[PDB]
Amino acid sequence: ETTALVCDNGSGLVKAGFAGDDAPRAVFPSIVGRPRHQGVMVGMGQKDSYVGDEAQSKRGILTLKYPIEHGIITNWDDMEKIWHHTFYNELRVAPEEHPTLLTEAPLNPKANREKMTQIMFETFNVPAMYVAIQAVLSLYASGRTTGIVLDSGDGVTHNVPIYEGYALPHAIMRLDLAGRDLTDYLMKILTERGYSFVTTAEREIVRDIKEKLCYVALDFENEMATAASSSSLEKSYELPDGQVITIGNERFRCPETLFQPSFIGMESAGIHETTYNSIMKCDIDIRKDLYANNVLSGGTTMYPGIADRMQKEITALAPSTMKIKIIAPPERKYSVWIGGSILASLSTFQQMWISKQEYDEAGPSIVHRKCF
Amino acid sequence: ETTALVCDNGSGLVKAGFAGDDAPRAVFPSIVGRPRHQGVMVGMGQKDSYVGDEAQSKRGILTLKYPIEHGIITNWDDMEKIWHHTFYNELRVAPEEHPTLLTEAPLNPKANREKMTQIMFETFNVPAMYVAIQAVLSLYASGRTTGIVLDSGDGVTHNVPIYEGYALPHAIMRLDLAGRDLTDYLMKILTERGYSFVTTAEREIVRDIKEKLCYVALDFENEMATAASSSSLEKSYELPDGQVITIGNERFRCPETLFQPSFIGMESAGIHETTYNSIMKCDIDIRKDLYANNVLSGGTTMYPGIADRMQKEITALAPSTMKIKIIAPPERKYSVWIGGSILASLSTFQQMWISKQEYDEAGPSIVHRKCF
Amino acid sequence: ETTALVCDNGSGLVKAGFAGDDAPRAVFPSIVGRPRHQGVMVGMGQKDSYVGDEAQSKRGILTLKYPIEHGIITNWDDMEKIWHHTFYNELRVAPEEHPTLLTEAPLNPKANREKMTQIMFETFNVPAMYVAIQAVLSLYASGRTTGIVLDSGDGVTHNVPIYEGYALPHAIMRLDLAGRDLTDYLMKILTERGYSFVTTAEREIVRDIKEKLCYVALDFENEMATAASSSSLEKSYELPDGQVITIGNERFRCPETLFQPSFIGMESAGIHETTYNSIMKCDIDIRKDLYANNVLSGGTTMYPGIADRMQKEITALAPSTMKIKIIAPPERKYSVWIGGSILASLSTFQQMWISKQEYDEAGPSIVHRKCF
Ligand SMILES: Nc1ncnc2c1ncn2[C@@H]1O[C@H](COP(=O)(O)OP(=O)(O)O)[C@@H](O)[C@H]1O
Ligand SMILES: Nc1ncnc2c1ncn2[C@@H]1O[C@H](COP(=O)(O)OP(=O)(O)O)[C@@H](O)[C@H]1O
Ligand SMILES: Nc1ncnc2c1ncn2[C@@H]1O[C@H](COP(=O)(O)OP(=O)(O)O)[C@@H](O)[C@H]1O
Ligand SMILES: [Mg+2]
Ligand SMILES: [Mg+2]
Ligand SMILES: [Mg+2]
Repeated sequence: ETTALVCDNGSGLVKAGFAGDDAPRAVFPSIVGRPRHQGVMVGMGQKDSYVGDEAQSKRGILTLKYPIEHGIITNWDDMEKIWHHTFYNELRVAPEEHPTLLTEAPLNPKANREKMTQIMFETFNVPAMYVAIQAVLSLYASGRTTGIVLDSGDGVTHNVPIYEGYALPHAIMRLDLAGRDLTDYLMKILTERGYSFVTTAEREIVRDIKEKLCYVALDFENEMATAASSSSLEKSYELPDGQVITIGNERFRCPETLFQPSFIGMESAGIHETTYNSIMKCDIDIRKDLYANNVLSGGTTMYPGIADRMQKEITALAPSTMKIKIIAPPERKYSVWIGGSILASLSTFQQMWISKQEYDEAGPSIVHRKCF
Repeated sequence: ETTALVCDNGSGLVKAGFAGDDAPRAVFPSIVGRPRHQGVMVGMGQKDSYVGDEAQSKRGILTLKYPIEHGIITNWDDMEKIWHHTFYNELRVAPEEHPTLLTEAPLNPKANREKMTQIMFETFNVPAMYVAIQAVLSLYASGRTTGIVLDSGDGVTHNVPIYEGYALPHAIMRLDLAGRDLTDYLMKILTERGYSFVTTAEREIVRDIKEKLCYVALDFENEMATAASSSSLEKSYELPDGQVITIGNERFRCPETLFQPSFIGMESAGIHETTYNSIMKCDIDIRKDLYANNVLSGGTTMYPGIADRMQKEITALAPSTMKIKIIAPPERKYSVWIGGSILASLSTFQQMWISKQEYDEAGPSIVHRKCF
Repeated sequence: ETTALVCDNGSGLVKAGFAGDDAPRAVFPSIVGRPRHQGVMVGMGQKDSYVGDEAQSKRGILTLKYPIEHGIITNWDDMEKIWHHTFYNELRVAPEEHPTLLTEAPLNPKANREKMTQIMFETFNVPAMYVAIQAVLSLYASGRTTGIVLDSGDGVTHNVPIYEGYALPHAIMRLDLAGRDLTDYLMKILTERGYSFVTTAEREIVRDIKEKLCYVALDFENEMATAASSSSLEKSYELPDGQVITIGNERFRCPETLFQPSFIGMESAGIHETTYNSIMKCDIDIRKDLYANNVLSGGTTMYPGIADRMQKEITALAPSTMKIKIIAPPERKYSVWIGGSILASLSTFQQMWISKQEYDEAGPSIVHRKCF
């Protein structure tokens, strides 16, 4: 088919569309909800479960459950239902007349890819498919060849150093600190002021609060000293019922745990330290082009002032002679999808799909020896 | 053809050009590298190998390999690739419409010259060719007729005593100490300060450090005593990644192993003793002109103060009545190519080529009987 | 004193004892852990740090840090604490009334030895001391005089060719691939099955499973083909919490990085190839005894079937006429300590110590001129 489906499936969001476009047409949260109450009324549609915005609208009754956890798929029936919703009820295109493109984080269990390709070749009967790393697709979107990518989505944060068309597999780091931990920490620290949120429906509200009211502080101690005279930092948010919530230092305390994982109990290095270490694991004469090309991807990298603090933190480690620049495109959120769409439409790539006949003979193990 | 090709082919560098000029136009390292990594990106030219500066600029990915070792050519396909790069992509001239001149170190395996002739007559279809010793060409460059030449390049160091128009083949010495062992010894003793270099790419960095930061000391014990108060000898170098490396007595410890091969494990004599022994092997009535005419050639002899120490070392052995003079032209590096260009353009030499029809009947054995 | 301490200090383990014995009485891991948590309870022992087994038993709380990295001591205070624990709280012997013997890998920074002497002479006030290479001590333990020793410990692997009482310093090779890289690679490849270990307390568990469940395969591709029908290779291990972990081809995949360093990205040759190159670096008339005397030392050389593969690989390189034998004593781990104890008790060696009055005049620089 001339147009191929590219369906990026992250840990928190589902973004799908067609190859060759610029922005996806189908974007929605990747949750599945089920009723947990009596259901006295008769004659109303007794749907077993709701997926996507249909569940986000009635979360008040349901019990939302994310099928993807830290990139790992736990419940596969929910994943099949979500894929069905993307293919039929959201994109209105049959899957057996188009090839599909998939994304999956590096350093992941091998059974995940085999089960993904088995599902897509059995329950959907697609003609071809291909799985690609998020970081290489994000680099494809930026129209570059050398540099490192810090992809920070909802479940995993990882780095992939890429030189002029070549990848270094030994320098690929991966830490399991992501947006879900940020939301959990915000929920935990919001009880100091008195506001308590427990259920998944309230977890969605806390995530919404984090999305549009939190910023990264360039300096932490100075900002804390400024917030000590709590006059110019407190904002307000509106609850669905009508109550007003005010927060102070939690605007910058919550996003700082990326740079200081010790706050949430993890013993590890911050994102700046991880990317510096990933730089240092490469050769010596290719470190300059990595320093000069720092690409920010993912949805968690949209906090205001993140780049201005990352530059200072990395400069504090790198030698003074080198110059440091981080790339902050205005379209961080859909960079992986844009790169996948660009790769799918390329005329060179169309000979590296996985045809149905090849899987019929090589079996599900074809992904490991044909995709990476 | 009025203008003949002269492509001097040393063990470390390739310098090619046109007969009749003063300096070669094509000079570049003689290395061939190959990728060793994944190659995940598509659409970028997947070249199998890179030759010359194209590989020197990307050494960070490849694994560089010198095809010529101690003057002995081990891999012939790499040599064919090197010659192809010299002729087509760097000199922009056809090889089948020009005659070529080649150089090789004396006391060499007989297979090398016949293989070179066969390759040049089969894969390139040259009309004529000729092979000559480096030392005699270096003598030609200086415009002299009597004297000895110490050629010290990258793989071999040798001597050729020459009286008026005649050569003494029994007095030709050859020791296998050259620049490569110098870089290896510098790498070995550079670990004392903590800096460790292992791979080939770092070997090039160490070679660059040696080329512009090492000098020959007139006295060794006095210089070591001076460096004991390590204040006035330390310098600094800038690594590609930005780190600063400082070295002390390693500036003069490394170049001395030419005068003292016992440091690097070999139980032989130094270059001064080698040239003195080569002088003494000739007749008695021709020694004075040899003492008065000492010609220094090659790239290894570019260390500052080498002539001042060689003069003292040779004088300490020779009888006090005789006078010692060593010539150190500002253009040691390209003396062999200059002499080759001078000889090629000479009208007398135009009868000592090797015609293609001569090779068609004599076979590859014509070189041994028509070149030396 | 009649009895002298021989306190061997490797990069992963500390083994100390008394001269004249057969096995050391003091063996413990060389780690220093510090608390990282609140410490709400009052009245309990608030020790700043724990050393040795006292920290190995409470790793669940602490953050262990190795003071020695690749033979180089980075943090000197931790080394002082470890030596204090070794002398007082584990051996119960005052250090000022006994002489001590130390070991250190070759081709090491010069500051290391002099700082070690300075520590031992200022902050312990020992009467005399001496440092020695591990390989020569391992040869001493075996009761031989000619042969090469491949010492493979935790941080460094090195070779020392030894003829009849003489050492060839130009043939000493050293690669930085050792057990720590083995553990890191095992951690990296253990995540394919789903199990992920990140913390140092989990690094200890990974080292433990590596120690007693991994073996070296004689043939790699045949073993992979056998493991394809994964029935007869899988084993089971018990993590402390209670779960079960089972692995397949990881039993032999990780050991093999000694022979194929390209798996971990390093551009070097295998240990067999480094040993062969070190053999070929010597003279021609001494290679026979080196071939006929191969001594294995270190703790990394205890993988089952290592000798059966090393002998095959070495025979595949050496000429067929020569016979190859490899010594695999049942006491590889403590061979260095045994050799040190043997040498310390020797009567001839008694005149080669470093007296305190000599250090008071010559200074810390006496080690370089009186030890090697
Ligand atoms: N404007 C924003 N400000 C702060 N955080 C955001 C914003 N938009 C999204 N996020 C965070 O990004 C996460 C979603 O990342 P996502 O784009 O789904 O990555 P992926 O598609 O790779 O899973 C959410 O958990 C949310 O907390
Ligand atoms: N300026 C310099 N100072 C010191 N050594 C040099 C310098 N330039 C070149 N060399 C040494 O000379 C070697 C190259 O010699 P080269 O001119 O290629 O001889 P040939 O052409 O006969 O091979 C290099 O290995 C390098 O170590
Ligand atoms: N039984 C065993 N099997 C496999 N590996 C082992 C075994 N015992 C120890 N090791 C390895 O040896 C290393 C320790 O070496 P060690 O004896 O400390 O050398 P050194 O004392 O010279 O530092 C550890 O990293 C461990 O992985
Ligand atoms: Mg993403
Ligand atoms: Mg030369
Ligand atoms: Mg050891």
